Amino acid sequence: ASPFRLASAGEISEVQGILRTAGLLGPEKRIAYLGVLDPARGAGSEAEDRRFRVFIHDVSGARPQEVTVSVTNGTVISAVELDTAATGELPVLEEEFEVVEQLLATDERWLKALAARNLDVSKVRVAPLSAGVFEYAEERGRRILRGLAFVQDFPEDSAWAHPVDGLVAYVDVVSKEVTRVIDTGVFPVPAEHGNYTDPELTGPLRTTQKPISITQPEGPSFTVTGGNHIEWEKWSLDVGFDVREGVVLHNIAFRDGDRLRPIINRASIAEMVVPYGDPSPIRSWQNYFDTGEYLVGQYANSLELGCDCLGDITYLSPVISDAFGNPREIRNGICMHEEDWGILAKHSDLWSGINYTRRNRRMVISFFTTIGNYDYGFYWYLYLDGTIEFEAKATGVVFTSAFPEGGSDNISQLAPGLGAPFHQHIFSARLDMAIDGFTNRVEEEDVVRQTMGPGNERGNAFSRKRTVLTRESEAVREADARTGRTWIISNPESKNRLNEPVGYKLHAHNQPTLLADPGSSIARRAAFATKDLWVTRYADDERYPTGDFVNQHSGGAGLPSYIAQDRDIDGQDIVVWHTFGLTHFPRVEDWPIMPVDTVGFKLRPEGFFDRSPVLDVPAN
Amino acid sequence: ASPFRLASAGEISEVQGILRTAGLLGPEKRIAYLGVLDPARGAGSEAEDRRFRVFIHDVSGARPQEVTVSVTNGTVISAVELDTAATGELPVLEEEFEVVEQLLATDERWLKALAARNLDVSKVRVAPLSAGVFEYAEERGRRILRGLAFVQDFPEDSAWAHPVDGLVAYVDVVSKEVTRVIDTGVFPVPAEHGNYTDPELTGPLRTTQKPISITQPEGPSFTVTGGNHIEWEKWSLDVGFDVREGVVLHNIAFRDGDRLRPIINRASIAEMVVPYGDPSPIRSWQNYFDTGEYLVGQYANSLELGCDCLGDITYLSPVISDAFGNPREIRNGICMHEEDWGILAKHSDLWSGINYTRRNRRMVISFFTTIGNYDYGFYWYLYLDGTIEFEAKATGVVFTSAFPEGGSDNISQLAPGLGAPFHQHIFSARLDMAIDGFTNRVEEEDVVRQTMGPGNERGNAFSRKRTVLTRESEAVREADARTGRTWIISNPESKNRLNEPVGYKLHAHNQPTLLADPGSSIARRAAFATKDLWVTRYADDERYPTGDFVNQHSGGAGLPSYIAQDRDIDGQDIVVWHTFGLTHFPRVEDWPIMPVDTVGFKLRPEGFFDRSPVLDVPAN
Ligand SMILES: [Cu+2]
Ligand SMILES: [Cu+2]
Repeated sequence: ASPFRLASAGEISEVQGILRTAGLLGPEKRIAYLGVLDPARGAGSEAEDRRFRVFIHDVSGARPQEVTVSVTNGTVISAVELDTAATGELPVLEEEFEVVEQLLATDERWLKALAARNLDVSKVRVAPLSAGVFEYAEERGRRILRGLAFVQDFPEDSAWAHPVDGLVAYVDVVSKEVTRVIDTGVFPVPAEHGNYTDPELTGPLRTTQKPISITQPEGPSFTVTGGNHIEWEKWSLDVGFDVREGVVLHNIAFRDGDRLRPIINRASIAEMVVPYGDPSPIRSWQNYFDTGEYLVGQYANSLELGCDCLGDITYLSPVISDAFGNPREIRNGICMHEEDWGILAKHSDLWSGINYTRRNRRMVISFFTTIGNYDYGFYWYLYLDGTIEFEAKATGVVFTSAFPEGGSDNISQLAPGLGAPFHQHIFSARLDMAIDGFTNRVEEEDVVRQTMGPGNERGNAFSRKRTVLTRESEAVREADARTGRTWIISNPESKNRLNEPVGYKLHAHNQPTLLADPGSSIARRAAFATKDLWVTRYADDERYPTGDFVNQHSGGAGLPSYIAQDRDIDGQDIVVWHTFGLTHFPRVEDWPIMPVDTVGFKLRPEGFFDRSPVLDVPAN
Repeated sequence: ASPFRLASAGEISEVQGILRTAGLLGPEKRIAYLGVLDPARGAGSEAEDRRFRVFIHDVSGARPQEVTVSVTNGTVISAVELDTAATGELPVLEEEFEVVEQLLATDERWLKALAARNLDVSKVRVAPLSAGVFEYAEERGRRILRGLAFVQDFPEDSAWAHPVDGLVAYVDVVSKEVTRVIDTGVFPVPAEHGNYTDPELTGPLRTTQKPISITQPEGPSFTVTGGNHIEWEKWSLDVGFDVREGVVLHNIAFRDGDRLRPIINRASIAEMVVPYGDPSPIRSWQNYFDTGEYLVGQYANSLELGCDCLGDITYLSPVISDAFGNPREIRNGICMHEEDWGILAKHSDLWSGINYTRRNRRMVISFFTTIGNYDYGFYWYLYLDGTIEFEAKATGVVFTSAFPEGGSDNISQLAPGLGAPFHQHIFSARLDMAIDGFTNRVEEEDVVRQTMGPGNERGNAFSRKRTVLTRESEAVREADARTGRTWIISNPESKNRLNEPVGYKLHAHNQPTLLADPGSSIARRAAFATKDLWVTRYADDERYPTGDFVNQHSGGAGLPSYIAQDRDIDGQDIVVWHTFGLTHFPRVEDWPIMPVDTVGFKLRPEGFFDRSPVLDVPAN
């Protein structure tokens, strides 16, 4: 019954039928993106209109289309031809991954480059990398991927240990032509393998690790009804899944006594950018938007019990569409479990003689995705005390290059002759706020140091100041760790028993934002990543900080375009976009496969409750 | 056999015998501090000299003494009379806690102040607060505590809910005189109780939490030999305990193949300061050094299985001396266990077809201490991948005041009429570094942004720079979160297989440091807390960032005194002191007992290993 249920196999089939019947899905067509649309503001219209948005690629070269279907009434609502030279190409198709390698295996420039290196073309793998927008005027309106090559000594060899430097090719995947091959020169191919399952590398495995058994003999404290509605320790929410964004949290709310109080209307990681800081022309174009360009949801892993998720695990298996409109199930694609989280509260009082201790717990919702050499885990946590936290776990295999003779300022050496360019992984959290409802405002809170003098005779005083962000034109904010800067999202029309607005505080990690020059191409296309915090007025079509079609878009779409409307945000339906990420200078310990590193953010209540919300937690 | 074993009951008894026999411990004497001394640099002298340092208070008013004993040869090594007016008073004695309240219960100014408020003196509790050094010239050389009063309606009432504002008294605890009583005016006493076990406040307890069972059916993967020597997953260390510092880690080292490689010689939280930012003369003097002034080790909790520590717990029960030299055991004062820590490393490769997943684990060493209204957990974690992390968990009951009518800039309101002054909790980690041995150096590493131009034509390049700290006079460093500033501790004479110095990277949280005016008294006494990172040359007597006698010392001792020697630190036996802490603007949710908040730091290897050190972790 819930308009927020996961798409089913049946719904995607019905979308396939509707598109076919309408003549929109013939044999030369491909679904580049399919996803359910959220209900509009005001679901008072009884019975839901389950609508779906679709991007349809045309392999014969005709113009792509954006189509919206209503599977409830079984009709096409709208269909728009897209001009990709203006508004960006469609997301990369999975079936275009291999096209880059097979085209190059019969191009004479590529074979010439490999012959110069004594490389067997049947051992050379080519990574299908997104192209971006640079100084190649001929790439306008064309669907282009770029190729970087890695040698694979045998079918189970880790190709990342053998980068083929000085060589890159550009490929038109629709007309199937190799547009350019660039050969800046010969670099030795690093010969050491990086096979982390080879006993020569690993040595004998440890026998010292004894098991840890985490069980819940009575089962878990949460309940799933309606496929994806979660109730856990006063928390209530719906777990969605989008092939582009991955796991989406809807209707996050908290049962405060008898009233169900909204906190967040919709939470997602709406974009991901990985810019590389190597100035070598072989890689200076290299940036990936894994979310916008590749869609991280469609690369979700199946997570195995006792390996990926440990404990009493409840699984969800989301359904997505393949390139032809057939439903594809991602088995065990989402993990949900609760886990112990140490001491929640503790005091032993000298005067009353009472000793008090309570344990904390958190609810975990996670999925893991793989894009080429990179693996990323997305973790949402809910805590007993009302804290909401997001954590990204970055692992996998670092992207490699040759290590130049005589060193580099932008590459680190992991192995003889083997380099790993410097880069960042930068995320955009989109938080459609609904703190006790939709009348919200954002305040910037700074620590205030005070001077020794009258009224502060001992020089011990300090304070704070809050600055209300009133219009979008003033709501592009920078971190300031030195003054403890945080941001408070409050509802000015909902007060707690002390007559103050209820609120939640956003705690950032204050990592560096985008390091690229502000005149570069990537600063233009990843403009959200240049600032820590943006606030916009809610609007149905403003969904991604980079716009709808990120692939090969020239820049400026998304957030800097939304912000320019200078709308009123002081007590309105607002959206918070938080940029955060990792700056990765690769270390020897990241090789041949890298241990997890993390980054994220959290929100804690700030006078949302009338007292501590965990006074009713038992002792156990 | 280990010189690093915990002091036993027998050793403390023998110290009591030695002091008595030497005439140093008659009936008017009190042990204010007793602790084992670490071995000197160069333990090549066979058979250890177990030595103990003692501070002896004299209740009759004679000068205190610092005494060092050798329990191996059963002799006093040295005994120094202390001039406390010059070098600071001894740590607060536990038996002086109640003296402040009992003296005031018969002083006529105090009874007059209570009668004006209609308060029954038998219901008024008085907190024994350290005095600091301010503008009261008569306090020089005297042992003084300050008193703030809280009303307790019944023996099990939480007194913190009823602060008696506008009233403070100073008390000479040796001569047992009340030196001053100050009454700035009458504030209503907040009447709402804060009894978090009263069913009226809590409501009915939740019944929705089902159990989580964490067991190790084969027992734990670590082993304890010799009382306190830990071996776990290639880590090796000794767990010490000092009545002042609490848990101390010694000889942290890592088994890299067949060689045991040192990382840290000694790790401790060497000081703790809690400054208050309320300018009201009733509290503008209020700062506590819980470590230096009260000794947090002697207030360690006994931790209960399944409440404080959950899982297969191994306990240590350290032994300390009471005020008369009798051994006192802190039963279950230290918890040690391993716990699951999610994914360690993960990759699914498209080209080789290999899917790889490994779990992370961490070793936990923790104790919990209670000082008055505050409770703090100290957690040391060791990870499979060589990461070392420290985490402080702050909880307990906030320190309260009246909330003035018409508001405050330095106090937040938690309940009608109930205020909680702004304050910080600031820690000093002392890390006696030994990265592959004792020849170490510290580099400051900043991100370097690069300008669009020749050699960087696309404006994507970025880099880093490392600045070697060579003399102590240049080794007082500030955080800079904006440029990703970190610090690397390396051994310039120990290289990895890539011929680079082996190293460890210190990752700070970049929270604000001390906010008080730089001319204030607390900026003088807590000078370490004004900067993020200090590096000194090792010396046996430079142990605390505040000096040996913090109680009522006028300032400047410790780190600014050590730094002035301007010693050479480029490739030497060095010590790293990291300041970090929380700035606490209390929230309604912190009342009536506050959920844990955390802060800390971590160190990760930086080219210490020749590749990932967890290639040999099995699948399980
Ligand atoms: Cu990376
Ligand atoms: Cu606090």
